[PDB]
Amino acid sequence: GHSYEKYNNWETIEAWTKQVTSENPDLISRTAIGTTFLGNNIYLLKVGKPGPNKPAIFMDCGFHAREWISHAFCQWFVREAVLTYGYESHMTEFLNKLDFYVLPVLNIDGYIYTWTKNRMWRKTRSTNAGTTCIGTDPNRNFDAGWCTTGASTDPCDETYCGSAAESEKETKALADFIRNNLSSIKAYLTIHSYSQMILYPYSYDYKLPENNAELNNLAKAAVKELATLYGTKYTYGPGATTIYPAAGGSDDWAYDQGIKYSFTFELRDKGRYGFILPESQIQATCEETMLAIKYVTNYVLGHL
Ligand SMILES: [Zn+2]
Ligand SMILES: [Zn+2]
Ligand SMILES: [Zn+2]
Ligand SMILES: [Zn+2]
Ligand SMILES: [Zn+2]
Ligand SMILES: [Zn+2]
Ligand SMILES: [Zn+2]
Repeated sequence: GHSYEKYNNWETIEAWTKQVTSENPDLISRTAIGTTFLGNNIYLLKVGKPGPNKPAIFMDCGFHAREWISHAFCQWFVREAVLTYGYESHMTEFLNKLDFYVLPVLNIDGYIYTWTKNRMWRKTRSTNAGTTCIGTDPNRNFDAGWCTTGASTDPCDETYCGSAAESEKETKALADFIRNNLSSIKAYLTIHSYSQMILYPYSYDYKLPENNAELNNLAKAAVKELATLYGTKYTYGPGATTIYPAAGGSDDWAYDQGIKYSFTFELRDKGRYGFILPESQIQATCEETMLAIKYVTNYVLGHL
């Protein structure tokens, strides 16, 4: 009983990954890149018309269990690609010329827990030595200024950095996939909520990427494009001064591997509903975010 305009549980999204692949075999393939702490397959969709030597854009959602609009977004992106391929010139050119690796839910165990026990859960569901407190913050678990600022060393805290960089099965699987595909992957996009921001490196220190002007200009134009649809206002800039310093983030790590276009999206809203954004806003949030994602995709494609 899947719908793009409601929040779907993991059983439903998993079945949707299978069915959307089966329904669109010329555009979609599915693999598992690893398993979670609890042993769930971490699915990944490769969305694109087959072709030789294609560059790729990588996008994940659901790092943080309670940010349900993020998981809804990766499904909407796939929805748009299959619906509009052949009809909308830009999306058709994108899928012909590049592949999108779309990882609909990274932290599946945390996501299941938000549906079964605790809506506001954030972290993974792995155990920690020496305590009964559960979970690591996956966006503090990457090898990027690991565990130095804006991350906690206490396993009982919501930004706990873990026992070591890539200690979590899930972040190890994502980092391994990106390392193994680094020559093809030209951009990295990671979808969170909330607060209406487009962020780029760096978050782990107050320092700026070599191509800061190019990123700043791109984030500025992407926010402008997003606002065209409903007037929704986003801010943008380097993470440490745009939202807060935070070490161990996947976007900073990906950028440090050489992926020059690396962005975090924090979708709606600005706190009225916060993480419990109602289903009635799924459509408007996804459609306007599609504009920014297609803007960024067009830029990447035009500047290879
Ligand atoms: Zn459906
Ligand atoms: Zn169907
Ligand atoms: Zn299953
Ligand atoms: Zn063109
Ligand atoms: Zn988040
Ligand atoms: Zn957030
Ligand atoms: Zn649409």
